[PDB]
Amino acid sequence: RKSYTRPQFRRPHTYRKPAMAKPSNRVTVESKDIAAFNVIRYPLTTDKAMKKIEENNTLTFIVDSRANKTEIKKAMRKLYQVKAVKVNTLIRPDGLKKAYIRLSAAHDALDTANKIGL
Amino acid sequence: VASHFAARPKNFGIGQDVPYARDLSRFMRWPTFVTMQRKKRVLQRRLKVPPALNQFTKVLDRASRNEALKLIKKYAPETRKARRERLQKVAEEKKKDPKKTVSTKAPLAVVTGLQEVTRAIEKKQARMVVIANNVDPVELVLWMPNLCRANKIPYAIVKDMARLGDAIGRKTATCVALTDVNAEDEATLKNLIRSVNARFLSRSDVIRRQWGGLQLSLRSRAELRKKHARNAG
Amino acid sequence: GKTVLSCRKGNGSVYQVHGHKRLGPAKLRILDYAERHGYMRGVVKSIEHEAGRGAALARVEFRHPYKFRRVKELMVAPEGMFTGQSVFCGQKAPLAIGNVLPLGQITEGCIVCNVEAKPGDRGTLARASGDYCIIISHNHETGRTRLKLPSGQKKSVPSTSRAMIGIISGGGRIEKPVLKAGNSFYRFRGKRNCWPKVRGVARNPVE
RNA sequence: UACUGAAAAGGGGCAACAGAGAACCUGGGAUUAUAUUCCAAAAAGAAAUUGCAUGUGGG
RNA sequence: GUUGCUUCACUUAUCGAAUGAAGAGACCAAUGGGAUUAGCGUAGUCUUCGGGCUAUGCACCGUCUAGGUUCCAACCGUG
RNA sequence: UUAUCGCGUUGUUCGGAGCGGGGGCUCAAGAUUGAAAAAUGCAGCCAUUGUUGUGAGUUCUGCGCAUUAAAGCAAAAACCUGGGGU
Ligand SMILES: [Mg+2]
Ligand SMILES: [Mg+2]
Ligand SMILES: [Mg+2]
Ligand SMILES: [Mg+2]
Ligand SMILES: [Mg+2]
Ligand SMILES: [Mg+2]
Ligand SMILES: [Mg+2]
Ligand SMILES: [Mg+2]
Ligand SMILES: [Mg+2]
Repeated sequence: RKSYTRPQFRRPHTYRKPAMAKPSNRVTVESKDIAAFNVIRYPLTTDKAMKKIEENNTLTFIVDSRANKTEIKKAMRKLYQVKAVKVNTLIRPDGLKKAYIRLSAAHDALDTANKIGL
Repeated sequence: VASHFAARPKNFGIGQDVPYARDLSRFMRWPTFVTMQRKKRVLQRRLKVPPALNQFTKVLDRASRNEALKLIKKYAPETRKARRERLQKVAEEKKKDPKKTVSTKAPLAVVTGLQEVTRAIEKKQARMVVIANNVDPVELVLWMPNLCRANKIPYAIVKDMARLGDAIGRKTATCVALTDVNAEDEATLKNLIRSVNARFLSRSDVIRRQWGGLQLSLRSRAELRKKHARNAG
Repeated sequence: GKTVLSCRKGNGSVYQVHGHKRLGPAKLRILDYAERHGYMRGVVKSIEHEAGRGAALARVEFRHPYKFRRVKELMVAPEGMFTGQSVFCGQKAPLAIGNVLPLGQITEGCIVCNVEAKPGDRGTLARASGDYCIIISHNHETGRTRLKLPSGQKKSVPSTSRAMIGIISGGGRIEKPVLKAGNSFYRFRGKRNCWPKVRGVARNPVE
């Protein structure tokens, strides 16, 4: 405000007060213990799926089509006490998302399938 | 054994060392409102100004200005708290005495506000009137010296509506009128009236005819002087 | 009727300049304090050709007057300019081919190019290849210089206008016959959509 | 410890599945139909590359 | 005393150009300003008696310089 | 230390502004060792086999950046090195 050393005037720097966090506008009760049930829908029992259970230690599921691989892994850990080493996904021509899930060979996919009921 | 401290000056001539950062204020691009508020003053200086508007650039001196502002300050109007306290005391007096007058006149003070000051001038109650010289729009007070001259009321034009507002306790005042003072300030008011009359009322013939403006810039004046000197002979 | 072709060309449309391969506009440097009071020294860095233009262009490097950096200028080169040459621009500059001087310092009878009609417009007259202006006379009472233009007209300009000494390079370009329609095709490919030309009597009354 | 406040002229964005850019290769007895995408600890195997943390040497 | 036409010298409306609005003009002084930078004389003239207006002087705003010459100083010169 | 003279291409050229010879320094493209890798693949049938040379054609690449030309052959992100001071 005394001696300017540029050929054009630019806006001076003033004090800015940060905004406040308002009370939330969404007050619907959402349980945090049921999301895995939305993520993992049900298994598949086709011939290819059956062939993968025994020889590749792999299970096949229909999942929510907006889910990603990391959350599918976490949902597997929550719903069944198993550890997935690999998740592969595809979106079918009828619109549903399918997941091929390989277990860590310290668990038996056949025994997990028996417990699931398929 | 030998200090290695030395002078290592720089050359700032054309085509030499990179210069220090100079001050560019007089040659920079400013904001539009800055540029316009300077050019407005220049244009008001260069044009021919009629007397009715020119009279507002001829103000009262410094000493009389300060004295008059001091008098107005000592006769300033009462504030919100003071009015409330006085009215509450009047109310308790009336409560204890359902009879008897109450005398709710308020202490003597100056008259403030354009409507009330105009009324005091027109009814010839004002002993002296003070007018600010920078009211915008100027038509609000442009006629007041003529009214005061017509009614033979002493008046002055002073430098700031902000200073008048400070004297009376507000942000701004366009004009102020003194109608009466205490017995101790009579001499002050009389001397102030004499000086004010000397400057304004007693020079009405000049004030009504004198024009203003027509002021060249310094660069134009210097050019004219140098040309006159050059063409001598 | 229907719109005539000469009027249609004013809409812009498919008749604008083919500019994608061009370098920038060619100008002298800005008339600043150093040029008004002293002089500046630059170095010629390269000589190049641009599509659509017969004359050669020169990239010239100067030092920035206020900051620590280098400034590159692009000018229309006079005949004889070479890479590595030193160029002087300003009030006190010697009479040599390629230097830039105020018109009031150039002796009568001298040949100039890149002349600005008004001071500080950075060069507008005598720019096409092989062209130049001649300085006729000065007038100190009114500070004005008289020039003979390439067209043969005379013009008076303020004596504070600048000009480069010499002649635009690339002269003699129009003296070689073209001989082929394809050569004209390649010549106008770098300029704009104006060739071939159909005679008006070969058209129909509607247009 | 967030906060706070010196420098840096020329607001924000879109437009190329043939331009620029781009860290992975072969073998398979591995399908009815997909694969440089699948194969399980002898990963049939051999690599390259990004982020963040351990420790070993040096600053 | 007004009005029209018209010459010339000006600059603040307006118009053209340049630039990242990047160094304008003075200080070298008036046919210049001032009571908040009009302070003081001289003559006439006016006054609401407090002081004005006109004319002409004196103050003040008033200042620094590379170089070229002849320790200072001065004359040139003009950033 | 060369000179009318020497060096070189199929080809339109190079040299006291440093030719040629003797010794070196670098860059590009190949080659040759190994590791990977026989544990693989192929073909006859718990065993056998297991390939090395010459022509021709192919645009990667190199011939570094002289095709007509009044035609002279995009840009930026991202990245690399230096000059300065830290
Ligand atoms: Mg996929
Ligand atoms: Mg265009
Ligand atoms: Mg016809
Ligand atoms: Mg017709
Ligand atoms: Mg895009
Ligand atoms: Mg591409
Ligand atoms: Mg990719
Ligand atoms: Mg197929
Ligand atoms: Mg080729």
